Amino acid sequence: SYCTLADLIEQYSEQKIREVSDRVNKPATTIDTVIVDRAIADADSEIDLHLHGRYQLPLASVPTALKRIACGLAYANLHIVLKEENPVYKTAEHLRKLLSGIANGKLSLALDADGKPAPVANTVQISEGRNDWGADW
Amino acid sequence: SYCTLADLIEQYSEQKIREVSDRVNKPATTIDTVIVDRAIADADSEIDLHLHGRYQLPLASVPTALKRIACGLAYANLHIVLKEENPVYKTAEHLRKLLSGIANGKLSLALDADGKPAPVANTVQISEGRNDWGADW
Amino acid sequence: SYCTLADLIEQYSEQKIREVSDRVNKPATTIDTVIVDRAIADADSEIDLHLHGRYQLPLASVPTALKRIACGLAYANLHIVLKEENPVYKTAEHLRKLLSGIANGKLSLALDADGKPAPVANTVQISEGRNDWGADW
Amino acid sequence: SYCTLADLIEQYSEQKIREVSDRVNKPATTIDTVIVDRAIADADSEIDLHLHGRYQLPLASVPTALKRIACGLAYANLHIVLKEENPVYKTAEHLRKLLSGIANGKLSLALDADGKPAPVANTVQISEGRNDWGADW
Amino acid sequence: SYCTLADLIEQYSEQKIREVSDRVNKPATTIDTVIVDRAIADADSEIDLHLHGRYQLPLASVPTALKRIACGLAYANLHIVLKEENPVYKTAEHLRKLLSGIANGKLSLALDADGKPAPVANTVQISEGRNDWGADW
Amino acid sequence: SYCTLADLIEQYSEQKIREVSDRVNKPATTIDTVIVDRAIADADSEIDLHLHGRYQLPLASVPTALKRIACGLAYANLHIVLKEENPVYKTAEHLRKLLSGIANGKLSLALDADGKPAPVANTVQISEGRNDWGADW
Amino acid sequence: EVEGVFVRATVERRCRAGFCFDKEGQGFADGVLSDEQLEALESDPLLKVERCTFSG
Repeated sequence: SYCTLADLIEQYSEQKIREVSDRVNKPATTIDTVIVDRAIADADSEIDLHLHGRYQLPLASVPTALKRIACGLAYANLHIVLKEENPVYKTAEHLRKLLSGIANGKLSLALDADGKPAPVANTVQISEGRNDWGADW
Repeated sequence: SYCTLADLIEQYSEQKIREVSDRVNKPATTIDTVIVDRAIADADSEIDLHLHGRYQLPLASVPTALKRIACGLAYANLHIVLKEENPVYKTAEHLRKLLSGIANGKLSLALDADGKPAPVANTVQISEGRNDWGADW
Repeated sequence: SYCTLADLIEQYSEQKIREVSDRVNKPATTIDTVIVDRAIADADSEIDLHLHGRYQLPLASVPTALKRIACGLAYANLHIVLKEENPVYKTAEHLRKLLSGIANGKLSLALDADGKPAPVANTVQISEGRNDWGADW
Repeated sequence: SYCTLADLIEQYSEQKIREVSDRVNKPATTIDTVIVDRAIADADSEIDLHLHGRYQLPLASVPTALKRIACGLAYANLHIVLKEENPVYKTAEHLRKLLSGIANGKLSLALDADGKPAPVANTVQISEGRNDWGADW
Repeated sequence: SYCTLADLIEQYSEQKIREVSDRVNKPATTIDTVIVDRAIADADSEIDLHLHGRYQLPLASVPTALKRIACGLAYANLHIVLKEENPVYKTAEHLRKLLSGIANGKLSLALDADGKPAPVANTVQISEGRNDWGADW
Repeated sequence: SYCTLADLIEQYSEQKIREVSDRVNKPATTIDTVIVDRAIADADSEIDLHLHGRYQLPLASVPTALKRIACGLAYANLHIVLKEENPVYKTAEHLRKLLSGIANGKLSLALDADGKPAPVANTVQISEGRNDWGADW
Repeated sequence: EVEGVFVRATVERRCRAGFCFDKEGQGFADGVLSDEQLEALESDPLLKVERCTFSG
């Protein structure tokens, strides 16, 4: 859960979330929590797809850039039909580009609140090191 | 916090900040501090994403170029819908290009007020150096 | 402070500075010193970003080319909205090209009034030189 | 001072200099000497930027080609707004191309009145030359 | 002085020289000798810029091709405003191409009246030649 | 003098030479010999520029191809203003292409009347040849 | 006291503007300022050099 309904409302205003989330009432009246939850879950799943090879999956903290990316992807997911030239689609593409840059080691995952994220041990591995005759015998 | 509400007002005039920040009153009357704070936080998170590999994260001082970049990104983030040909989008792209140039070691992070920034110790690492028989025995 | 309000007025006439600096009175009446100061500071910050790797930051003197570049960038910064085909934007791009050429060692930073600038000691570094047996023993 | 007000008047006629230099009177009446001086100084600063790596800065004499280049750049600088397709801009670009060709060693700086310019000692440097045993001992 | 006022009149007719040289009388009445002299001097300066690396500067004789090139460049210089598609500009570009070809050693500077020009001693230089033991001892 | 006024009249008819040579009478009445002489001299100078590196300058005979090239260039020179799409300009360009092909050793300079031209001794040079011990001693 | 003076009408390389020409300036063997410029200005003499005690 890198973003919440509060984050979506704050980033896109409550009116737009209501309009793109209420599918049964015309005009919209309330925000459907289930739809928003599914959209946020899908955004988190995509982000994990991008970040699985460099960091641990169950992150204990959410970096701020991760919050922005999740909010953007979740909003893009709340559109049933999304054309290519829709600006929301372009924002989603830019965020996906940021994610790909992070995955390819060109961008670093920033601070969460004060501490660093938790990188995986992929680079750590070395055989073991056999150096007998060099132990001050 | 590389930029503040005062910086945004000074760079873009208080009227524009009021217009792009007040989402509940039409016409706008007051500047929403929470929305501006979130936009500035998102800009800072992106900048940290770009600068994590060359400098320490919790910078004790804010370089002036960093202030300009943060102000531009924060203003670009205050737009719910941002098209490709919007000039604010072009300014954001130019600032992102500046950030990428800094990350790739083509531009240096300037002075904060009088002293240099604090680069990370990434380049410092060397094995240790074994040079016995050369210590004036 | 590579340029001042006097330089901006001289280069772009006082009327244009008044028009692009006074944001609260319509029609403009006075030049806002704070806005001009911030624009000049931003121009100086960008120039330092470009020049940090070849010269000392706190320059004791301002080369004339640096004055022209700072004036152009400061004027470009005084525009809240700047489109791509605006001639001021093109002038800013040309000045940025000059700065990049200086940074990449294709252009030299000229005389300030009569003396040379102060290049950094980046190229000076050599190990030390061990040449015993060659000291006229 | 590679060019003077007399040179600008001779090259572009006094009417055009008056029109592009008098900013306070409409129609123009007199030529503003301060504005012309600043434009000429900026042209000289750019030319020095281009010529610093091959010749001494404080040239004791002004080559004729340098006079033409300075006049063109100074006239181009007297325009507050200069579009891309303006012929004066094209002339400035051609002169800048000439300057770049000079800097890259494809064109030589011509005679001033009768004698050569003063190239810098950049190419002169050699170590010193150790050739004992070859001094007719 | 590779060309004179007589050469310009002969090549472009006296009417055109009068029209492009008289800037104070409308319609033109007389040819301004000072303006023509400055234009010819500028053409000569450009030609010397192109020819300094292969021949001596103060040429004692003027090759005919040099006369044609100087006349063309001088006429092109007498236009205050010269657009890209103006045929005179195209002629100037062709002459500059001829000059560049001469400089790059693809064209030779022709006869002046009966004798060759005076090439510089740039290619002559060789060390000296140490060939003792081969002097018929 | 690779071509004469008779050659120009024969190639382009006397009417066209009169029209492009008489600049003072409207309609034209007579052919100006001085203008034609200057145009022919300029054509010869360009041709010598192209042919100086392969043949002697003061040719004792004029090859026929040289006559055609000189006539074409001289006619092209008699036009004060010559646009790019003018067919005479295209003919001049083709003749210049022929000259360049001759210079680059792709075309040979043909017979003058019955004998060959006089190539320069550029290729002849060899050191001298030291072959003692091979002289039937 | 300063040790270092050149008072034999001797020649030294002093650079005025784009060139270095004969002239006598600092002409001292001790330096506390303008060292980088002094090196170019304090090129050891071309001709006879003799030192004195200015004690300035």
